[PDB]
Amino acid sequence: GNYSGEETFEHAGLVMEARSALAEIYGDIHAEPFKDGKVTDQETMDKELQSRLKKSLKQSLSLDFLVLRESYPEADPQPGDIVQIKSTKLGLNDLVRIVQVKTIRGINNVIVKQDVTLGEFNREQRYMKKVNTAANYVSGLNDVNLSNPSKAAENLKSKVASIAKSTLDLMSRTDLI
Amino acid sequence: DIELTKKDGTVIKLSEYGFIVNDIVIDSMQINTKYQDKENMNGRILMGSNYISRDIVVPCFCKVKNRSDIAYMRDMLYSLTTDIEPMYLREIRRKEELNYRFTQPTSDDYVKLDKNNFPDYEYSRHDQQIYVNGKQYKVIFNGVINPKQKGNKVSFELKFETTELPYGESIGTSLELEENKKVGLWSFDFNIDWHAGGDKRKYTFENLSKGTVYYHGSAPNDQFNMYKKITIILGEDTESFVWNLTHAEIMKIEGIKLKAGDRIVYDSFRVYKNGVEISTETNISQPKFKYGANKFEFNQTVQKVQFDLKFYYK
Repeated sequence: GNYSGEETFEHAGLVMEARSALAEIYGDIHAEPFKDGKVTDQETMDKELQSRLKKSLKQSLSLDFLVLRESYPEADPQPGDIVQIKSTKLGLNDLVRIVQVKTIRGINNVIVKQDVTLGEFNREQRYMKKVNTAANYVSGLNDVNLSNPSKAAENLKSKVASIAKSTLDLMSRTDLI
Repeated sequence: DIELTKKDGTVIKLSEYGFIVNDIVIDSMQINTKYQDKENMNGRILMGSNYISRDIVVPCFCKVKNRSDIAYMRDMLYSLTTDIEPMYLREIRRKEELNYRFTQPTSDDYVKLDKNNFPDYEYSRHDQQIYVNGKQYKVIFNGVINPKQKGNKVSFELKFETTELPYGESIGTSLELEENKKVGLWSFDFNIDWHAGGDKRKYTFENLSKGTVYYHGSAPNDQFNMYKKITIILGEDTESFVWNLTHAEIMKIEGIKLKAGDRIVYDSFRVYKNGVEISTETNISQPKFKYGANKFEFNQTVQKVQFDLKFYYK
Protein backbone atom coordinates (compact mmCIF):
# COMPACT_ATOMS: atom_id res chain seq x y z
CA GLY A 1 0.00 0.00 0.00
CA ASN A 2 2.72 2.66 -0.51
CA TYR A 3 4.06 1.98 -4.00
CA SER A 4 3.40 4.91 -6.30
CA GLY A 5 0.49 5.15 -8.69
CA GLU A 6 2.53 4.10 -11.73
CA GLU A 7 4.16 0.88 -10.47
CA THR A 8 1.33 -1.54 -9.58
CA PHE A 9 3.44 -4.52 -8.59
CA GLU A 10 7.14 -3.83 -8.06
CA HIS A 11 6.28 -4.43 -4.47
CA ALA A 12 7.78 -1.54 -2.68
CA GLY A 13 5.66 -0.05 0.01
CA LEU A 14 5.54 -2.08 3.18
CA VAL A 15 5.35 -5.66 1.99
CA MET A 16 3.96 -7.71 4.83
CA GLU A 17 1.64 -10.55 5.66
CA ALA A 18 -0.34 -10.79 8.87
CA ARG A 19 -2.62 -13.41 10.36
CA SER A 20 -5.18 -13.81 13.10
CA ALA A 21 -5.08 -16.02 16.20
CA LEU A 22 -7.35 -18.76 14.83
CA ALA A 23 -4.98 -19.29 11.89
CA GLU A 24 -2.69 -21.72 13.66
CA ILE A 25 -5.28 -24.52 13.78
CA TYR A 26 -6.95 -23.88 10.42
CA GLY A 27 -3.68 -23.08 8.69
CA ASP A 28 -2.54 -21.62 5.39
CA ILE A 29 -5.29 -19.74 3.60
CA HIS A 30 -5.44 -16.20 2.38
CA ALA A 31 -7.86 -13.74 0.86
CA GLU A 32 -7.38 -11.16 -1.87
CA PRO A 33 -4.29 -9.22 -0.73
CA PHE A 34 -4.40 -5.50 0.01
CA LYS A 35 -3.02 -4.66 -3.41
CA ASP A 36 -4.56 -1.22 -3.82
CA GLY A 37 -2.98 1.34 -1.53
CA LYS A 38 -1.13 4.66 -1.39
CA VAL A 39 -0.78 4.59 2.40
CA THR A 40 2.64 5.32 3.85
CA ASP A 41 2.75 4.14 7.44
CA GLN A 42 2.69 0.59 8.78
CA GLU A 43 0.29 1.27 11.66
CA THR A 44 -2.47 1.46 9.06
CA MET A 45 -1.30 -1.60 7.13
CA ASP A 46 -2.02 -3.88 10.11
CA LYS A 47 -5.35 -2.36 11.16
CA GLU A 48 -6.89 -2.41 7.69
CA LEU A 49 -5.43 -5.86 7.09
CA GLN A 50 -6.84 -7.47 10.22
CA SER A 51 -10.11 -5.74 9.39
CA ARG A 52 -10.06 -7.45 6.00
CA LEU A 53 -9.55 -10.69 7.91
CA LYS A 54 -12.12 -10.51 10.69
CA LYS A 55 -14.86 -9.18 8.41
CA SER A 56 -14.99 -12.47 6.52
CA LEU A 57 -15.69 -15.29 8.99
CA LYS A 58 -19.27 -14.09 8.88
CA GLN A 59 -22.07 -14.77 11.37
CA SER A 60 -25.62 -13.62 10.61
CA LEU A 61 -28.28 -14.30 13.25
CA SER A 62 -31.59 -13.55 11.55
CA LEU A 63 -33.68 -14.49 14.55
CA ASP A 64 -37.27 -13.42 15.12
CA PHE A 65 -38.51 -11.25 17.95
CA LEU A 66 -41.98 -11.21 19.46
CA VAL A 67 -43.02 -8.29 21.60
CA LEU A 68 -44.45 -8.75 25.07
CA ARG A 69 -46.60 -5.75 26.01
CA GLU A 70 -48.16 -6.71 29.34
CA SER A 71 -44.73 -7.95 30.45
CA TYR A 72 -41.20 -6.98 29.47
CA PRO A 73 -42.25 -3.70 27.80
CA GLU A 74 -38.80 -2.11 28.10
CA ALA A 75 -37.42 -3.81 25.00
CA ASP A 76 -38.20 -1.48 22.14
CA PRO A 77 -35.48 -2.72 19.76
CA GLN A 78 -33.37 -0.05 18.14
CA PRO A 79 -30.57 -0.61 15.63
CA GLY A 80 -26.96 -0.12 16.58
CA ASP A 81 -27.38 -1.19 20.20
CA ILE A 82 -25.72 -3.84 22.30
CA VAL A 83 -27.77 -6.84 23.38
CA GLN A 84 -27.12 -10.00 25.37
CA ILE A 85 -28.75 -13.01 23.75
CA LYS A 86 -28.56 -16.50 25.20
CA SER A 87 -29.97 -19.64 23.61
CA THR A 88 -29.76 -22.76 25.69
CA LYS A 89 -29.12 -26.04 23.82
CA LEU A 90 -27.25 -24.01 21.18
CA GLY A 91 -23.92 -23.16 22.79
CA LEU A 92 -24.57 -19.45 23.00
CA ASN A 93 -24.40 -16.82 25.71
CA ASP A 94 -22.38 -14.04 24.10
CA LEU A 95 -23.52 -10.50 23.43
CA VAL A 96 -23.93 -8.99 20.00
CA ARG A 97 -25.22 -5.84 18.32
CA ILE A 98 -28.33 -5.21 16.27
CA VAL A 99 -27.75 -4.37 12.64
CA GLN A 100 -31.29 -4.60 11.23
CA VAL A 101 -34.73 -4.14 12.75
CA LYS A 102 -38.16 -4.41 11.19
CA THR A 103 -41.17 -3.04 13.07
CA ILE A 104 -44.85 -3.15 12.29
CA ARG A 105 -47.54 -1.06 13.93
CA GLY A 106 -51.21 -1.50 13.18
CA ILE A 107 -53.15 1.27 14.95
CA ASN A 108 -52.53 3.36 18.07
CA ASN A 109 -48.87 2.62 17.31
CA VAL A 110 -49.11 -0.73 19.08
CA ILE A 111 -46.55 -3.22 17.85
CA VAL A 112 -47.58 -6.63 16.56
CA LYS A 113 -44.22 -8.29 15.81
CA GLN A 114 -40.58 -7.45 15.26
CA ASP A 115 -37.90 -8.97 13.09
CA VAL A 116 -34.20 -8.34 13.59
CA THR A 117 -30.80 -9.37 12.34
CA LEU A 118 -27.57 -9.27 14.27
CA GLY A 119 -23.91 -8.82 13.44
CA GLU A 120 -23.84 -8.74 9.67
CA PHE A 121 -27.25 -7.90 8.30
CA ASN A 122 -27.72 -11.15 6.34
CA ARG A 123 -26.23 -13.46 3.81
CA GLU A 124 -29.44 -12.91 1.86
CA GLN A 125 -29.42 -9.12 1.71
CA ARG A 126 -25.75 -9.11 0.78
CA TYR A 127 -26.57 -11.16 -2.29
CA MET A 128 -29.54 -8.99 -3.14
CA LYS A 129 -27.59 -5.76 -2.83
CA LYS A 130 -24.88 -7.30 -5.01
CA VAL A 131 -27.46 -8.11 -7.68
CA ASN A 132 -29.15 -4.73 -7.59
CA THR A 133 -25.80 -2.92 -7.69
CA ALA A 134 -24.88 -4.92 -10.78
CA ALA A 135 -28.21 -4.22 -12.40
CA ASN A 136 -28.15 -0.47 -11.68
CA TYR A 137 -24.47 0.18 -12.38
CA VAL A 138 -25.30 -1.48 -15.66
CA SER A 139 -28.01 0.49 -17.49
CA GLY A 140 -26.43 3.63 -16.01
CA LEU A 141 -23.63 3.12 -18.49
CA ASN A 142 -23.89 3.78 -22.22
CA ASP A 143 -21.00 1.75 -23.68
CA VAL A 144 -22.86 -1.53 -23.17
CA ASN A 145 -23.80 -3.42 -26.33
CA LEU A 146 -25.16 -6.88 -25.60
CA SER A 147 -24.34 -8.10 -29.11
CA ASN A 148 -20.58 -8.67 -28.90
CA PRO A 149 -19.62 -6.57 -25.91
CA SER A 150 -15.95 -5.77 -25.16
CA LYS A 151 -15.65 -3.73 -28.36
CA ALA A 152 -15.99 -0.70 -26.09
CA ALA A 153 -13.35 -2.03 -23.70
CA GLU A 154 -11.02 -3.58 -26.28
CA ASN A 155 -11.09 -0.45 -28.46
CA LEU A 156 -10.03 1.46 -25.36
CA LYS A 157 -7.32 -0.99 -24.29
CA SER A 158 -5.82 -1.29 -27.76
CA LYS A 159 -5.84 2.49 -28.07
CA VAL A 160 -3.96 2.58 -24.76
CA ALA A 161 -1.29 0.13 -25.87
CA SER A 162 -0.99 1.95 -29.20
CA ILE A 163 -0.38 5.31 -27.55
CA ALA A 164 2.14 3.55 -25.31
CA LYS A 165 3.92 2.30 -28.42
CA SER A 166 3.91 5.81 -29.88
CA THR A 167 5.27 7.08 -26.56
CA LEU A 168 8.05 4.49 -26.75
CA ASP A 169 8.89 5.81 -30.20
CA LEU A 170 8.91 9.36 -28.84
CA MET A 171 11.14 8.30 -25.96
CA SER A 172 13.70 6.75 -28.30
CA ARG A 173 13.53 9.70 -30.70
CA THR A 174 14.00 12.23 -27.89
CA ASP A 175 16.82 10.33 -26.20
CA LEU A 176 18.43 10.43 -29.64
CA ILE A 177 18.51 14.23 -29.31
CA ASP B 1 -90.92 -11.91 15.06
CA ILE B 2 -91.17 -9.28 12.31
CA GLU B 3 -87.52 -8.46 11.53
CA LEU B 4 -87.77 -4.73 10.91
CA THR B 5 -85.32 -3.24 8.39
CA LYS B 6 -84.54 0.48 8.12
CA LYS B 7 -82.79 1.07 4.81
CA ASP B 8 -81.20 4.24 3.55
CA GLY B 9 -84.43 5.91 2.49
CA THR B 10 -87.19 3.64 3.84
CA VAL B 11 -88.61 1.39 6.56
CA ILE B 12 -89.86 -2.16 6.02
CA LYS B 13 -91.26 -4.95 8.13
CA LEU B 14 -91.89 -8.44 6.84
CA SER B 15 -95.18 -9.40 8.51
CA GLU B 16 -96.70 -6.31 6.93
CA TYR B 17 -95.79 -7.99 3.62
CA GLY B 18 -97.50 -11.30 4.37
CA PHE B 19 -94.20 -12.70 5.65
CA ILE B 20 -94.49 -14.47 8.93
CA VAL B 21 -91.23 -15.57 10.55
CA ASN B 22 -90.52 -18.60 12.72
CA ASP B 23 -87.93 -16.93 14.94
CA ILE B 24 -84.77 -14.85 15.03
CA VAL B 25 -81.50 -16.18 16.40
CA ILE B 26 -78.55 -13.85 16.83
CA ASP B 27 -75.11 -15.34 17.21
CA SER B 28 -72.53 -13.66 19.38
CA MET B 29 -69.49 -11.98 17.89
CA GLN B 30 -66.82 -14.13 16.28
CA ILE B 31 -63.75 -13.52 18.42
CA ASN B 32 -60.72 -13.64 16.17
CA THR B 33 -57.73 -14.35 18.37
CA LYS B 34 -54.11 -13.54 17.61
CA TYR B 35 -51.92 -15.90 19.60
CA GLN B 36 -48.24 -16.60 19.22
CA ASP B 37 -46.71 -19.85 20.41
CA LYS B 38 -43.25 -19.66 21.90
CA GLU B 39 -41.12 -22.49 20.59
CA ASN B 40 -40.49 -24.65 23.69
CA MET B 41 -42.70 -23.01 26.34
CA ASN B 42 -45.89 -24.54 27.67
CA GLY B 43 -47.97 -21.47 26.98
CA ARG B 44 -48.66 -19.14 24.08
CA ILE B 45 -48.59 -15.37 24.13
CA LEU B 46 -51.70 -13.36 23.41
CA MET B 47 -50.83 -10.83 20.75
CA GLY B 48 -54.47 -9.80 20.60
CA SER B 49 -58.11 -10.76 20.65
CA ASN B 50 -60.84 -8.96 18.80
CA TYR B 51 -64.52 -9.06 17.93
CA ILE B 52 -65.33 -9.44 14.23
CA SER B 53 -68.86 -10.33 13.15
CA ARG B 54 -72.33 -10.99 14.57
CA ASP B 55 -73.99 -13.38 12.13
CA ILE B 56 -77.79 -13.27 12.34
CA VAL B 57 -80.07 -16.03 11.09
CA VAL B 58 -83.79 -15.66 10.41
CA PRO B 59 -85.92 -18.39 8.83
CA CYS B 60 -89.12 -16.97 7.39
CA PHE B 61 -91.89 -18.73 5.54
CA CYS B 62 -94.94 -17.51 3.71
CA LYS B 63 -98.40 -18.69 2.76
CA VAL B 64 -100.47 -17.36 -0.11
CA LYS B 65 -103.86 -18.10 -1.63
CA ASN B 66 -102.63 -19.78 -4.82
CA ARG B 67 -99.58 -21.58 -6.13
CA SER B 68 -98.67 -19.05 -8.80
CA ASP B 69 -98.45 -16.19 -6.34
CA ILE B 70 -95.55 -17.95 -4.60
CA ALA B 71 -93.27 -16.69 -7.33
CA TYR B 72 -94.34 -13.07 -6.89
CA MET B 73 -94.06 -13.32 -3.14
CA ARG B 74 -90.59 -14.84 -3.34
CA ASP B 75 -89.37 -12.15 -5.70
CA MET B 76 -90.76 -9.53 -3.35
CA LEU B 77 -88.73 -11.07 -0.55
CA TYR B 78 -85.53 -10.85 -2.53
CA SER B 79 -86.25 -7.36 -3.79
CA LEU B 80 -87.16 -6.40 -0.24
CA THR B 81 -84.25 -7.92 1.71
CA THR B 82 -81.19 -8.95 -0.25
CA ASP B 83 -79.47 -5.57 -0.12
CA ILE B 84 -75.72 -5.03 -0.10
CA GLU B 85 -76.83 -1.55 0.99
CA PRO B 86 -75.93 -1.60 4.71
CA MET B 87 -79.29 -1.69 6.44
CA TYR B 88 -80.28 -1.24 10.07
CA LEU B 89 -82.03 -4.30 11.42
CA ARG B 90 -84.29 -4.09 14.45
CA GLU B 91 -85.50 -7.20 16.22
CA ILE B 92 -89.06 -7.68 17.40
CA ARG B 93 -90.57 -10.11 19.87
CA ARG B 94 -93.95 -10.80 21.36
CA LYS B 95 -94.81 -10.42 25.01
CA GLU B 96 -96.92 -13.59 25.12
CA GLU B 97 -97.79 -16.71 23.17
CA LEU B 98 -101.25 -15.49 22.25
CA ASN B 99 -104.23 -17.80 21.90
CA TYR B 100 -107.72 -17.35 20.63
CA ARG B 101 -109.97 -16.07 23.39
CA PHE B 102 -113.31 -17.36 24.57
CA THR B 103 -116.29 -16.50 22.39
CA GLN B 104 -119.95 -17.52 22.06
CA PRO B 105 -121.33 -19.91 19.38
CA THR B 106 -124.68 -18.14 19.07
CA SER B 107 -124.46 -16.99 15.44
CA ASP B 108 -122.47 -14.08 16.80
CA ASP B 109 -119.03 -13.26 18.18
CA TYR B 110 -117.54 -15.17 15.25
CA VAL B 111 -113.80 -15.27 14.67
CA LYS B 112 -111.73 -13.04 12.42
CA LEU B 113 -109.22 -14.00 9.76
CA ASP B 114 -106.16 -12.10 8.63
CA LYS B 115 -105.42 -11.10 5.05
CA ASN B 116 -103.58 -14.40 5.08
CA ASN B 117 -105.82 -17.31 5.98
CA PHE B 118 -104.96 -17.46 9.66
CA PRO B 119 -106.90 -16.90 12.89
CA ASP B 120 -106.48 -13.39 14.28
CA TYR B 121 -105.65 -13.95 17.93
CA GLU B 122 -104.80 -10.23 18.14
CA TYR B 123 -108.18 -8.95 19.28
CA SER B 124 -107.11 -5.81 21.14
CA ARG B 125 -104.70 -3.02 20.31
CA HIS B 126 -102.29 -4.25 22.97
CA ASP B 127 -101.86 -7.68 21.35
CA GLN B 128 -99.49 -7.03 18.47
CA GLN B 129 -95.72 -7.11 18.68
CA ILE B 130 -93.18 -4.61 19.95
CA TYR B 131 -89.68 -3.36 19.32
CA VAL B 132 -88.24 -5.54 22.06
CA ASN B 133 -85.19 -3.31 22.46
CA GLY B 134 -84.00 0.16 21.60
CA LYS B 135 -81.11 -0.90 19.40
CA GLN B 136 -80.35 -1.90 15.85
CA TYR B 137 -77.67 -3.72 13.87
CA LYS B 138 -75.78 -2.69 10.75
CA VAL B 139 -76.48 -5.66 8.55
CA ILE B 140 -76.07 -7.23 5.10
CA PHE B 141 -77.60 -10.36 3.54
CA ASN B 142 -76.02 -13.70 2.51
CA GLY B 143 -77.31 -16.46 0.22
CA VAL B 144 -80.74 -18.11 0.56
CA ILE B 145 -82.51 -21.13 -0.90
CA ASN B 146 -86.29 -21.48 -0.99
CA PRO B 147 -87.61 -24.99 -0.34
CA LYS B 148 -91.32 -25.14 -1.14
CA GLN B 149 -93.15 -27.39 1.23
CA LYS B 150 -96.63 -28.28 0.13
CA GLY B 151 -99.44 -26.04 -0.91
CA ASN B 152 -98.77 -22.36 -0.69
CA LYS B 153 -96.31 -22.63 2.21
CA VAL B 154 -92.67 -21.99 1.34
CA SER B 155 -89.73 -21.52 3.68
CA PHE B 156 -86.65 -19.35 3.42
CA GLU B 157 -83.49 -19.16 5.52
CA LEU B 158 -82.08 -15.64 5.68
CA LYS B 159 -78.47 -15.42 6.85
CA PHE B 160 -77.65 -11.86 7.78
CA GLU B 161 -74.27 -10.59 8.88
CA THR B 162 -72.84 -7.53 10.55
CA THR B 163 -71.43 -4.83 8.30
CA GLU B 164 -68.87 -2.58 10.01
CA LEU B 165 -68.65 -3.28 13.72
CA PRO B 166 -69.91 -6.38 15.56
CA TYR B 167 -72.02 -4.53 18.09
CA GLY B 168 -75.57 -3.71 19.08
CA GLU B 169 -75.70 -0.07 18.11
CA SER B 170 -78.21 1.71 20.30
CA ILE B 171 -80.62 3.83 18.33
CA GLY B 172 -80.96 7.45 19.30
CA THR B 173 -78.17 9.54 20.74
CA SER B 174 -77.46 10.30 24.37
CA LEU B 175 -79.01 13.75 24.03
CA GLU B 176 -82.45 12.30 23.42
CA LEU B 177 -81.75 10.79 26.80
CA GLU B 178 -80.93 14.30 27.98
CA GLU B 179 -83.95 16.03 26.45
CA ASN B 180 -86.88 13.64 26.88
CA LYS B 181 -88.36 14.64 23.53
CA LYS B 182 -88.25 11.50 21.43
CA VAL B 183 -90.28 8.64 22.83
CA GLY B 184 -89.54 5.01 22.33
CA LEU B 185 -85.95 3.99 21.67
CA TRP B 186 -85.22 3.39 25.38
CA SER B 187 -85.63 -0.18 26.59
CA PHE B 188 -85.06 -1.55 30.05
CA ASP B 189 -82.06 -3.54 28.82
CA PHE B 190 -80.29 -0.28 29.52
CA ASN B 191 -80.33 0.28 33.26
CA ILE B 192 -81.37 3.92 33.09
CA ASP B 193 -82.52 6.00 36.02
CA TRP B 194 -85.75 7.94 35.69
CA HIS B 195 -84.20 11.02 37.30
CA ALA B 196 -83.96 13.01 34.10
CA GLY B 197 -81.69 15.91 34.86
CA GLY B 198 -80.12 13.82 37.61
CA ASP B 199 -76.79 12.10 37.48
CA LYS B 200 -76.16 9.26 35.00
CA ARG B 201 -78.55 10.85 32.51
CA LYS B 202 -76.78 14.14 31.92
CA TYR B 203 -74.17 14.78 29.26
CA THR B 204 -74.37 18.57 29.39
CA PHE B 205 -72.24 20.19 32.10
CA GLU B 206 -71.25 23.78 32.76
CA ASN B 207 -68.37 25.53 34.50
CA LEU B 208 -66.38 22.55 35.74
CA SER B 209 -62.77 21.43 35.89
CA LYS B 210 -63.79 17.80 36.39
CA GLY B 211 -67.00 15.83 36.10
CA THR B 212 -68.60 12.43 35.97
CA VAL B 213 -70.13 10.37 33.17
CA TYR B 214 -72.05 7.10 33.24
CA TYR B 215 -71.67 5.25 29.95
CA HIS B 216 -74.59 2.83 30.12
CA GLY B 217 -73.15 0.70 27.33
CA SER B 218 -71.52 -2.58 28.29
CA ALA B 219 -69.38 -2.56 25.19
CA PRO B 220 -66.67 0.11 25.14
CA ASN B 221 -66.84 3.10 22.83
CA ASP B 222 -63.20 3.17 21.89
CA GLN B 223 -63.81 2.56 18.20
CA PHE B 224 -63.94 5.70 16.13
CA ASN B 225 -66.60 4.33 13.75
CA MET B 226 -69.02 4.79 16.62
CA TYR B 227 -70.72 8.18 16.75
CA LYS B 228 -68.88 9.52 19.79
CA LYS B 229 -68.99 13.28 19.35
CA ILE B 230 -68.05 15.95 21.87
CA THR B 231 -68.39 19.71 21.74
CA ILE B 232 -67.00 22.10 24.33
CA ILE B 233 -67.12 25.83 24.92
CA LEU B 234 -63.72 26.25 26.44
CA GLY B 235 -64.61 28.86 29.05
CA GLU B 236 -61.14 30.30 29.58
CA ASP B 237 -58.46 31.49 27.19
CA THR B 238 -55.24 29.50 27.01
CA GLU B 239 -52.27 28.63 24.83
CA SER B 240 -52.36 24.87 25.54
CA PHE B 241 -55.27 22.66 26.52
CA VAL B 242 -54.98 19.25 28.16
CA TRP B 243 -57.79 17.02 29.31
CA ASN B 244 -57.46 13.60 30.88
CA LEU B 245 -59.93 10.76 31.08
CA THR B 246 -60.19 7.33 32.68
CA HIS B 247 -60.67 4.10 30.76
CA ALA B 248 -58.88 6.04 28.02
CA GLU B 249 -55.72 8.02 27.29
CA ILE B 250 -54.57 11.55 28.01
CA MET B 251 -55.32 14.25 25.43
CA LYS B 252 -53.38 17.41 24.69
CA ILE B 253 -53.87 20.29 22.31
CA GLU B 254 -50.52 22.10 22.25
CA GLY B 255 -48.92 24.39 19.73
CA ILE B 256 -52.07 26.27 18.72
CA LYS B 257 -53.43 29.23 20.65
CA LEU B 258 -57.13 29.34 21.47
CA LYS B 259 -59.64 31.70 23.07
CA ALA B 260 -62.28 31.27 25.76
CA GLY B 261 -65.51 31.72 23.82
CA ASP B 262 -64.17 29.66 20.93
CA ARG B 263 -65.65 26.18 20.76
CA ILE B 264 -64.06 22.87 19.86
CA VAL B 265 -66.00 20.10 18.14
CA TYR B 266 -64.09 17.00 19.13
CA ASP B 267 -65.25 14.26 16.82
CA SER B 268 -63.75 10.80 16.81
CA PHE B 269 -60.02 11.09 16.00
CA ARG B 270 -60.81 14.56 14.70
CA VAL B 271 -60.80 18.13 15.93
CA TYR B 272 -62.70 21.08 14.52
CA LYS B 273 -61.03 24.11 16.06
CA ASN B 274 -64.09 26.23 15.31
CA GLY B 275 -66.41 23.84 13.50
CA VAL B 276 -64.46 23.84 10.23
CA GLU B 277 -60.82 23.95 9.11
CA ILE B 278 -59.82 21.02 11.25
CA SER B 279 -56.69 21.55 13.34
CA THR B 280 -56.00 17.94 14.28
CA GLU B 281 -52.20 17.84 14.38
CA THR B 282 -52.02 18.10 18.17
CA ASN B 283 -51.72 14.78 20.02
CA ILE B 284 -53.78 12.47 17.87
CA SER B 285 -55.50 10.49 20.63
CA GLN B 286 -59.11 9.43 20.72
CA PRO B 287 -61.15 9.04 23.92
CA LYS B 288 -62.70 5.82 25.06
CA PHE B 289 -65.83 5.26 27.13
CA LYS B 290 -65.89 1.75 28.56
CA TYR B 291 -68.90 1.44 30.89
CA GLY B 292 -70.35 3.16 33.91
CA ALA B 293 -68.24 5.84 35.52
CA ASN B 294 -66.04 7.60 32.98
CA LYS B 295 -64.58 10.48 34.95
CA PHE B 296 -63.01 13.33 32.99
CA GLU B 297 -60.67 16.05 34.23
CA PHE B 298 -60.16 19.27 32.30
CA ASN B 299 -57.68 21.93 33.48
CA GLN B 300 -59.30 25.40 33.29
CA THR B 301 -63.04 25.11 34.05
CA VAL B 302 -64.72 24.98 30.65
CA GLN B 303 -67.89 27.02 30.61
CA LYS B 304 -69.63 24.27 28.70
CA VAL B 305 -69.13 20.65 27.79
CA GLN B 306 -71.70 18.47 26.17
CA PHE B 307 -71.34 15.35 24.14
CA ASP B 308 -73.63 12.97 22.36
CA LEU B 309 -72.67 9.40 21.70
CA LYS B 310 -74.14 6.03 20.88
CA PHE B 311 -74.29 3.05 23.20
CA TYR B 312 -72.93 -0.23 21.90
CA TYR B 313 -73.48 -3.70 23.24
CA LYS B 314 -72.06 -7.19 23.21
